[PDB]
Amino acid sequence: EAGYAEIAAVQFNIAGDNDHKRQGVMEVTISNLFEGTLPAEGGIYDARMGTTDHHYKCITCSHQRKQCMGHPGILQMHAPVLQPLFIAEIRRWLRVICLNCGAPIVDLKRYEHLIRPKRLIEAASSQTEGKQCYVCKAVHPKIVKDSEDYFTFWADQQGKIDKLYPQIIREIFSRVTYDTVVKLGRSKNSHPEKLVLKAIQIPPISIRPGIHDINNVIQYLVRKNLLIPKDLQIVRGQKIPLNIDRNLQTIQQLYYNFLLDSVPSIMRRLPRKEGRIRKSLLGSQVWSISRSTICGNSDLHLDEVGYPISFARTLQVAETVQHYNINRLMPYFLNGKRQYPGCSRVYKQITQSVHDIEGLKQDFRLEVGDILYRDVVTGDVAFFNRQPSLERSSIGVHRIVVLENPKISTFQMNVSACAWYNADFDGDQMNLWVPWSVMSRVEAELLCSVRNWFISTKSSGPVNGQVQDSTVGSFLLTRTNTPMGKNVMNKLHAMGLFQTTQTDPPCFANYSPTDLLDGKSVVSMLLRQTPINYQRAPTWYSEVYAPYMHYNKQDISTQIRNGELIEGVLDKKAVGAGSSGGIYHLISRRYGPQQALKMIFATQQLALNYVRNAGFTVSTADMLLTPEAHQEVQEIINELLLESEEINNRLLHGDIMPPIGLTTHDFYEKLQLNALKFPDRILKPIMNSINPETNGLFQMVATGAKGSNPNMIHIMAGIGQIEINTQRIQPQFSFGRTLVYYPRFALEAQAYGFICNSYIAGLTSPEFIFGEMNGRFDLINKALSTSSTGYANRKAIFGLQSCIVDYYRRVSIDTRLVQQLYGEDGLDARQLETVRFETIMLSDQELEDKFKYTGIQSPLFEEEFSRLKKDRDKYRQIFLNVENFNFSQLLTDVRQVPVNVASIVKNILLSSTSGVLPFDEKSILQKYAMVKTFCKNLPYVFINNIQERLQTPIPVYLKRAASLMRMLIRIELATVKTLNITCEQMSAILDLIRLQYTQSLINYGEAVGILAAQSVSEPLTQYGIVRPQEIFSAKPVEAEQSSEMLLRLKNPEVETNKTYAQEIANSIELITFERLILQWHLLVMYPDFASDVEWMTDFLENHPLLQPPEDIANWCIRLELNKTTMILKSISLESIINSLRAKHPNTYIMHSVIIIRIYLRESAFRRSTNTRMATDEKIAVNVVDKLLNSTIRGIPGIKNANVVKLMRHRVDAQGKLVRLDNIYAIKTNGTNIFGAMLDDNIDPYTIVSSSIGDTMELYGIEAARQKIISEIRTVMGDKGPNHRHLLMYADLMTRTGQVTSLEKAGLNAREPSNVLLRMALSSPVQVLTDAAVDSAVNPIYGIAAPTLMGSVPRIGTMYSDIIMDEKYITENYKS
Amino acid sequence: MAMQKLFTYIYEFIEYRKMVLLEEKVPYDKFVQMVLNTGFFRINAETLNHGIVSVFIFGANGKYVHHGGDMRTLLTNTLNEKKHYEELILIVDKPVLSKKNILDIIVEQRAANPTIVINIYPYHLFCINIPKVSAIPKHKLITQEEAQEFLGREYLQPQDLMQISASDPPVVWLGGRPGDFVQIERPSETAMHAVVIRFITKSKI
Amino acid sequence: VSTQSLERKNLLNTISALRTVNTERADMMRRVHASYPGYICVAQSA
Amino acid sequence: SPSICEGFVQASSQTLVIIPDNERITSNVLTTFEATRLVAVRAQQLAINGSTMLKKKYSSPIDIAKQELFNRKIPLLVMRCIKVTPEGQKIVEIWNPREMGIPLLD
Amino acid sequence: KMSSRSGNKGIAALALPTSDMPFTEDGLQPDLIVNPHSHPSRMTNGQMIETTVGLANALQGVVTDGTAFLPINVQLLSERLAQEGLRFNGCQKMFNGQTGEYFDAAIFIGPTYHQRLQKFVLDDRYAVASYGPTDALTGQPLDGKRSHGGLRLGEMEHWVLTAQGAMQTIIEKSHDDSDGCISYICRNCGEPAIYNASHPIYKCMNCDVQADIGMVDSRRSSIVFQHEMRAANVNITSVLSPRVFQPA
Amino acid sequence: GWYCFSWPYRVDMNRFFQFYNEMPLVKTIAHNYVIPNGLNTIVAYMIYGGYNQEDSVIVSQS
Ligand SMILES: [Mg+2]
Ligand SMILES: [Zn+2]
Ligand SMILES: [Zn+2]
Repeated sequence: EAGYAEIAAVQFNIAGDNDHKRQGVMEVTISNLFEGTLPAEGGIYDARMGTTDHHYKCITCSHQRKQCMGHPGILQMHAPVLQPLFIAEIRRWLRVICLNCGAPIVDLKRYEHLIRPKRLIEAASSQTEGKQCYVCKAVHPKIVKDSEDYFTFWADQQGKIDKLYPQIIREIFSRVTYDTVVKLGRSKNSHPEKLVLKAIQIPPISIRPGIHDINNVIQYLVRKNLLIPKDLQIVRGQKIPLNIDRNLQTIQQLYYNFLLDSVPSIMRRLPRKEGRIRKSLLGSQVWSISRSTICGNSDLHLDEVGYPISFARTLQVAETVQHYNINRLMPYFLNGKRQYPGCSRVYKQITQSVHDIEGLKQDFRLEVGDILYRDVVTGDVAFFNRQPSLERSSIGVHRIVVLENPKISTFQMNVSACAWYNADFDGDQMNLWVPWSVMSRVEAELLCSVRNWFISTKSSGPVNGQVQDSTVGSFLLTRTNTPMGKNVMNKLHAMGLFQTTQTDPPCFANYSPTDLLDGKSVVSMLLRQTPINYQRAPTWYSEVYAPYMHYNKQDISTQIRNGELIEGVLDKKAVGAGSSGGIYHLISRRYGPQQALKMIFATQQLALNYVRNAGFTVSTADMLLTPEAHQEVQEIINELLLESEEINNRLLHGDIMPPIGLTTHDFYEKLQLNALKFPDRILKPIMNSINPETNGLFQMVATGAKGSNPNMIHIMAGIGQIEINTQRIQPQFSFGRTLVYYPRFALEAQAYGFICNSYIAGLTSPEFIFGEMNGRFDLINKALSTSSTGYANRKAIFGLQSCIVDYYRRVSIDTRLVQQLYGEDGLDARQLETVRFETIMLSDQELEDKFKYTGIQSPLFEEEFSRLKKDRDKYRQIFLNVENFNFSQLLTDVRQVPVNVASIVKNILLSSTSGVLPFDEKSILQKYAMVKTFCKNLPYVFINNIQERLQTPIPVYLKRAASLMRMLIRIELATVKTLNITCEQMSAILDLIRLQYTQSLINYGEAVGILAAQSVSEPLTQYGIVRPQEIFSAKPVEAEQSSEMLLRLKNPEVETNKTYAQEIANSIELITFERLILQWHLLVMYPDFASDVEWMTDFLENHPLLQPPEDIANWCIRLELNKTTMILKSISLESIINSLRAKHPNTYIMHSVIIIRIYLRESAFRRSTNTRMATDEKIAVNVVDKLLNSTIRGIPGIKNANVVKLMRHRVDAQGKLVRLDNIYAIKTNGTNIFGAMLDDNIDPYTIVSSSIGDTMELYGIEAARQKIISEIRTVMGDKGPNHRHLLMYADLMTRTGQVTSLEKAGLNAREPSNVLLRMALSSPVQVLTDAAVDSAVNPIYGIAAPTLMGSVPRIGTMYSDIIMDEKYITENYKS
Repeated sequence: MAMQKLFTYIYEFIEYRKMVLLEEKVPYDKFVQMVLNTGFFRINAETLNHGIVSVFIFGANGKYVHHGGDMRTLLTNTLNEKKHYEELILIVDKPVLSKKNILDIIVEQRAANPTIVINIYPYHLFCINIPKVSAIPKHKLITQEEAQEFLGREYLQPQDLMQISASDPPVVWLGGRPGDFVQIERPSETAMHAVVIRFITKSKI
Repeated sequence: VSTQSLERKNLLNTISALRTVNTERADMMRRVHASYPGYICVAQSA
Repeated sequence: SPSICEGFVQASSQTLVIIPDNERITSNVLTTFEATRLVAVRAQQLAINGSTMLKKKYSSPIDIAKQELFNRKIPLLVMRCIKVTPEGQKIVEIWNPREMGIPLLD
Repeated sequence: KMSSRSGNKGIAALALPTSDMPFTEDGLQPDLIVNPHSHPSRMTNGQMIETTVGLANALQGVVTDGTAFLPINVQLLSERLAQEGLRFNGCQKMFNGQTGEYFDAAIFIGPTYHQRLQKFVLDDRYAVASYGPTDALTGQPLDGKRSHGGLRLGEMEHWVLTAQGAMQTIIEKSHDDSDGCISYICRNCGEPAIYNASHPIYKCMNCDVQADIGMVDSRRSSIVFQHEMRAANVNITSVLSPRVFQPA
Repeated sequence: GWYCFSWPYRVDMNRFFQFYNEMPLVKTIAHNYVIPNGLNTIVAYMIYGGYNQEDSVIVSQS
């Protein structure tokens, strides 16, 4: 009879007496807890307030303990009590109304121009004590809050001190008219009288089971209530006995502590990580789940997990018995709990009960409609989870393989699947649950399968590939020469490589037992299933190793043509994990991620089955240098130490002069750090000692399977200099010693962390200690890895999680646009391919030769080429500008696009039955129109095919979204490139371009704000220092610690001269007045001033124009100017003097001919009327302080300025885009954009600051949006996320017109009405308190609001509503 | 160098806003002498709708800035003349914007004149040709009809859009009033360029 | 008093527990200090 | 003085406005979310009834539902809620999965 | 988990019979097979020197001292192998136990001291079923294996499942498996109502004749949460989604 | 290992006694003062089927 409903909004209010008296189901009268077995009627445990005991039902709803939610009760307090949460509210209501009549004392028509939730506080802010009423002429007394408690107020009538008891407060508030409340900020539901309570609510027993410690505070409160007289009356200023005063303050204290004690409190349950919201509402404890240690199993597919049989008989899968599965479920039912696979329970629907299978009837049958809870079998899907769950590949769905060996207790999975979970097999544990519901089982298989996470959402590239044994084993397999000669195997061993891949075996019928097969021939047999085209150089070929090692020419160029490996080895570059553009990324792009996972497993077995016949090992002799090569390393190290000693001997003679800016200490250490670096020739003795064809340590490093060149050098040759914070070992053992082993001010390089020994030789005690110091730093920073990004992750998610994709591919927060199109292109990050645009860099002549078609003389081929130029120029113009407002972000001709149109064309040129087609103008003319019309209708990919047929107008923002793909199609489908393609083959290409473009669009209802928060918080692990905390907190300019600027020079011709750049770089820097002064004194005068009176003499005769003027009272601020700095930066005395009396016309300087003596005037002191302690001592220092800060030369805020060399592009006179390297500019230390525009030596249109606040203040919100993207991008580093996850932070933080933060302040500004989201973030009690006094309506949207209300977000599978097709069922089904 | 930059870019601002000048342009030294003596420099312009826009450039030390009474006198004597006013731009130094007083006279003169736009801006808004800055995307004002058809196709209310302040430098150079819509064309590193539409809200002051 | 349970996993753990000393600042005091050699094991930590 | 429930007025009932077929703006291709939800709902409802027009016989509700989606026999419609007017309307688009593109659900 | 004295810890992943393990030409076969890829990044060279030294100790019949910071010479320790009849590198011709085929490479095999770390898989292994002990207040399972309760899908796991769009899994785990329940709310006032199908109760304690009860799916810890907010005098009113009707 | 020599006279919680222990073939000075707890396992450093990948080992069931 109760229909299905969903909560649409939640309204918050203040509960009064009537609400408690109408919601309450009973009144607490007695203090008896239990009369007998049952709870006492009328006590705090009464059965009307719900049942927490399993013997008796609830009296109210007649439900058991499980279905009863509890019901509230009423306690009629004998004395009115203040509401503990809104005490402040009470205070700020006692200040704005008259205590005798209720009419307001302040003017109602003064605060009305402000927003409602503020004017009440503003009115309470102004002082009101001493003011008098107008209708009753009663002077409003002072309201003073007590400091001995949290609730009692005192009325102070000019010294008359009275205690405002809550009865008096209710009487005062009862006379406040509703218009006073409405027209001064609050709502009709926030009338102040509701702030004093005579009937409190005893919470339902379901909130306080354990018949807890809250039950004591409720019991104590009821007992001391009974002591108070039933009809106690309180009047203003009336005398009361002190025992009553104790009882009144005792019940109020008990009630205040019942709610807000130490925020056993009702409100203490909410706040922290273990509180109600984060632990119980935002998390969960769940059933039907398992956990175990994970272990490797190379015989499992990448989307399979090995499940122990003991676990398979614990966890179950619910099967509703129907006519189509009665025969399949019977064997499970008959096996029961004794044979595998069996079952555990049956749910009979005709009795509505669950029967265990062993203690089950003998006349039992499986009816249609029963639910059989059977075991977990091979082929069932399962959610696999490794914590911390930091990305959306951290939970993936695997097909279950049941391990029927009873001695195995581990979760087994393939080693190439560990990239999803960032797991290894050193003792990691992972969670696993098997979906038992049908709906949860469908979406596990269709949505959450691990093939969906093969391409990273963070980085758009592949996640999985070969690791460590199939990387070094694929190298050995495809290696051209073995130490035994050619790398071949007979037919039997070629067949044996495939006997494990679980694919269909190839045909070896055209092979005799003695026929030899190359390693590439066997790999080609497997790659023919998914023919791809690949050509890169392998990791094996390194120019580092080339001088000292012979490479086989048919190994150093991997090439694959239609699945045939023509040449080259397969290693980390091609088959590795995370290798963009490798074998499996290309297979995924043509055949799907599931087909790529199947090929990773299949090539893994060829690699592993090769090594089980070739062997692979590492020994101690792989790490050992020849005695001849040991002397070569010692020679190289002595050269390092000899060059280090040469610097020290220059220090002995004082011959080390630092540059302008560095001290002698920091220049000496920079010289030492660089003089103690290992030369690239250190690998000559390493590569002379080893055989690359057999050395297993080298082959793990060289193929990219494991290790690096510094690891090989450290083991074999030497460790070298220890750098900590890119610095040597700093003396921390008592003032000039690094360790107790080295003397104070030791000059040897060993004293500061230079290790001359390799690991294989054995370190000494000082070298071991320095290496221990270096190692401990890395552990500590890795310990900050978890904590620092974890806190920033949660604040990023709560600021971003409400961003969800609309039906327009927009990003909104429930209605409010954050992005007009998701990512500005509307695409999924998992569906992008990096493609080269090959017209960007061409010149006007190259472009005309390559792309202009001269075969047919028609105006259509002039127009076809003109659009190629226009797209070329437009691309140049946009991304040349992007280069201007960035520091070091250069133009590129390679973009990420949904569709690789070049590969689509060539893969159709090869599978064609036609060769070079004959010339045919009609075919060429027909093809051009079909490409032209396809590009014109391309933006309809973003709408649908109905509007494309009708050719309705396209929105401008959808025209712009298809601009890159329109440009790419016109390049790769140009007439000069599709000559051989038939018109029938062109329609096939266009259809496949449009299909792949539709498949790459972002889904409706995708939580893309969570995707951005996950994707950007991951590169912060390898970084959470101050700079991220300044971007995300929207800190102002003055709060910055690393502010910079990049000033271009005034002229493209003058940018070349470095000397000219140095001239300007010195001008702009802040040389203030302090640093010019070496000595200064603030003051028959003082001694040593005979020069000053002599300065008085000669200065006056120089020019009689000016003298000590009529206003000079009593002060002598004499200074002297350092002359070295004046020569250092070419300051002039004329400049200093003219500067001082052009900003401060309160002085006469008497510059003399270096000394300076500033005098002042009496007129400078008397316009301090806003200051009434203005003496002579302070104001003289104050004007010195205002004079010392006077800018002598430069731009304020520019502390330093260096000249840097910039890499920039430019279009030549021939139309070619060249990258100019010989460009100089200025990189200041500190930002002042407006200061740089008031300057003719700096180009004002390309001033780049690293400050978001300075850019916003000067340029606007759209320039601050671009600045946020750039400033996040630098912090991300080199493996930062996709660009659309950065547009998500920037578009959210600037959606309101101002830059808001990802903190609670920003969430309050962006989503003020979402109370439940804001409570979940930081501090529920303060958020809830504000919401109650504001009558806040909270619509349910996003994630956190529905989660706290017990519902599920309308997101993903629940974004669109399903309705039943009546018109199809009435004409196809029967009752 | 604020005044030399102003003397060029205020006229570039007047030209960018499609206004003709109602006076003769004085040499720069005459401009500085009037600002130093009179306390302000007045520039008149005529819009396409035959409205008069007056721009006041104030010195960083004049009596009209430090004392609210003189500013009030100037505002009353300027708003009482026989011209069809449309907007008053008052260009002041940046600290003047943190001084509460002059802002209060601005709010009273807004209240006392509901059909005249009184705006006060800092110096940096007119010391450079703002539309030609590289970092600033291309802003444009769209008509109410185009915005209405866009919102009707999108099923949006004007409050659902992203919003831009009326005192945003490009919106100031456009002449964007609250309630108007500004279409912005911006560079994109994913789609090579994008278009958004923002809703002009009330100014900072 | 700061005490711990004598978790005798092996005799080495027993001997090690009886010689264990217990305590940007949070990262500054977890370092290997130049005064440790000879008194605190440079290698042994968590 | 009163209770909050006094001034509380429940949200007024809405009229379902259905955009005509030629003015629909959303894509004629099921999203992966929508196809997953259709198959899940249909599989559970097959666990309830078992009546289907699929010609081939399967022993699971999930296989039947998947083949019904693929072979365009699934008796469900997709309602895409475009807007809720404050005059009291609910503008939606009705999409027939029998006539739409089905995403790649490997 | 096993470990050598150099800190190279590892989980036992596979156990092979005697006839499946590799064997040298002399019949020597391993107890452990460790991957060579655990060495180069970890740079645990003392484990490889220990195997080289210990390989000649066993044939010589001696136990030698390999204390840190003693003078060592790996070149002379490798020559000690060749004098004892082995190869310089300590590697041997080895056969595949499954097929009987020799590897085309000598394999480095010898005695390395290993330890068992006291992390037993049987102690960490855990699995629950659909039912068990339940917390009195929230109604959720207890905390972990010690209490025979359930395991936790925390806050960050709901972020991942929301990012994936897996909402029917969130119902199954956080509602059908943690603490889901049915809440009843009156349409006309937004307050909780009282509904009982059997023993028919259909009443609202705020309307009592205008009661219009609709059942909303909730979970018990959320209802506890709303009662804890009402107990602190903050009134929570739930506006239900309005009825929708086709025209005419 | 041999976690104590009085284990039969104790009632402990989660304590493991290992039957067989060996002196290392390459011992250090620390074994002059603590009882060794381990075995001199014969270890092969080799790729064998891919089951020892990423910090796993293959053990002899015998
Ligand atoms: Mg691990
Ligand atoms: Zn009940
Ligand atoms: Zn009701």
